[PDB]
Amino acid sequence: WNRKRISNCVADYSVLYNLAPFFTFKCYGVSPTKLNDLCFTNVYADSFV
Amino acid sequence: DVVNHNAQALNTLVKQLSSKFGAISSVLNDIFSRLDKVEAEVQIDRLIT
Amino acid sequence: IRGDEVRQIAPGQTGNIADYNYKLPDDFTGCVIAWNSNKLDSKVSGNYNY
Repeated sequence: WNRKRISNCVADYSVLYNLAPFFTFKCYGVSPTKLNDLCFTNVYADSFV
Repeated sequence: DVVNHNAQALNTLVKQLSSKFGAISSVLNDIFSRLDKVEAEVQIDRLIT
Repeated sequence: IRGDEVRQIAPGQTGNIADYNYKLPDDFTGCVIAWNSNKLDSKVSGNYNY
């Protein structure tokens, strides 16, 4: 459960939408198509295989 | 009592706007910002009702 | 369209094709149809027409 912390960032999601290796965008509680308009306090990432 | 009932009903009507009525948020703009038009309308129909 | 991006065709979506190429309205009534085309569009050493 190695969790990566995102605090000081400009979260540009054009990487997430304009690159080839992406399959599913299963978002709960928020729409993925409007993620570039909001702001967040702290973002946490769990990146496993 | 005539003064107090008319004050109390208005206070209840004001305080009822913080209720969610089963929606995700009682704030009107947050549902519009966090969701697209497919489910924002069905989430805000509960608030309007 | 490249297969991993075929989910980009929906009312209210963003991305390369969904923004710069083909925008669907939010009140869209219709159907979206997609099928694999390895027999025709995929050519030897790359099909550069698309």
